[PDB]
Amino acid sequence: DPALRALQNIRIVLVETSHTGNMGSVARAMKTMGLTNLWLVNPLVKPDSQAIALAAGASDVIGNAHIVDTLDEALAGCSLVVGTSAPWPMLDPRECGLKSVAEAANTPVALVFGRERVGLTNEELQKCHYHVAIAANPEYSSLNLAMAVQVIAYEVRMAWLATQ
Amino acid sequence: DPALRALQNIRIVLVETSHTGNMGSVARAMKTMGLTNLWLVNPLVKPDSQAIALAAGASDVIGNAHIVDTLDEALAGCSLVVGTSARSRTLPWPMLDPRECGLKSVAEAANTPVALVFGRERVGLTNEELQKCHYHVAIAANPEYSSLNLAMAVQVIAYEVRMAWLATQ
Ligand SMILES: Nc1ncnc2c1ncn2[C@@H]1O[C@H](CSCC[C@H](N)C(=O)O)[C@@H](O)[C@H]1O
Ligand SMILES: Nc1ncnc2c1ncn2[C@@H]1O[C@H](CSCC[C@H](N)C(=O)O)[C@@H](O)[C@H]1O
Repeated sequence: DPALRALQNIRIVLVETSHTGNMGSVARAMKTMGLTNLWLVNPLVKPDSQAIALAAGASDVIGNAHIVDTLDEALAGCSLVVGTSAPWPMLDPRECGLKSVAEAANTPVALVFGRERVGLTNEELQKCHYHVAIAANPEYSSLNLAMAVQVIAYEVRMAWLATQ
Repeated sequence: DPALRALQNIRIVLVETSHTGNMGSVARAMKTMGLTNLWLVNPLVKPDSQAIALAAGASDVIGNAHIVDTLDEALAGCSLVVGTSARSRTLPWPMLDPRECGLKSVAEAANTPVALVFGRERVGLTNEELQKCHYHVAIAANPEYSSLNLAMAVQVIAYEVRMAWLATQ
């Protein structure tokens, strides 16, 4: 992937993921967009055969994932932290893509995703420079965790492609 | 949803979906973006408990899905048909990216039905199926690993549809 080096500094950080299936789906979503750098903060369960199954061809993303106890560990070294949630500085996914790719050229960037039902807590959201909301149906705005990663990752790759 | 009526004309058409879980996930992806009109063309098995479970709050999109025997049935009365496929040397076809597809889809759906056609897990659409489409849409991806899960591909396409709609506001 010609995009490999441009994107490798972008950390996808999953906070306290409940289901290993979603970790797998996340690794696939990432990998399709060229993202390789997965961080799991205190997952309920560590990745297992169901995560590997759903990762399929991207099981190497799982295999290389950093698993850490605390969010601060996953954010350590990042010049840009973006949290995703359905008063703070807001980006949309397209702007998040553009900003991430530009900052990732130089330094690590963290794109932080929350728990399947709860999302990110207030204390977690206050660690981010920006928040990203994916514009959605107000009747039903909650994407599946992996689907949300796919949207963000997709806009990251579009941003990279524009630099070409 | 303020988008409801502008997006109502857009049909998501899944061809021969194998796994009921994927029908549910697609229903969820669709609903979150304001799309509600799902067509299943010869599904291997009809939506069951697993579709309903993965649909979560979107089980009404499953509930209201049109199930038909032939792709032609799902395209009948559509002025624009877009199918998901990579660029092909074998069968060259005019290509959109998801962004252009959203823009074309929303412009067209303000007036007439539009069909966004997705293929089988793993293998996609046949050439005969692909020749019923005005355009093909290719999601640009990692050359080492360029196939999205069915429901993920729907999520991206639907996302670009809603972004196109949002542009109009
Ligand atoms: N509309 C949306 N915009 C941004 N992120 C979303 C989203 N829907 C889901 N997510 C991501 O998916 C995770 C699980 S959904 C958690 C509940 C709620 N939808 C929320 O966003 O807080 C979220 O923490 C977030 O990282
Ligand atoms: N990179 C991509 N671009 C467009 N659609 C894709 C895609 N990856 C997966 N899909 C969708 O998910 C379904 C199962 S995956 C099969 C991929 C298909 N053979 C192709 O070339 O596009 C496909 O039929 C398609 O609807």
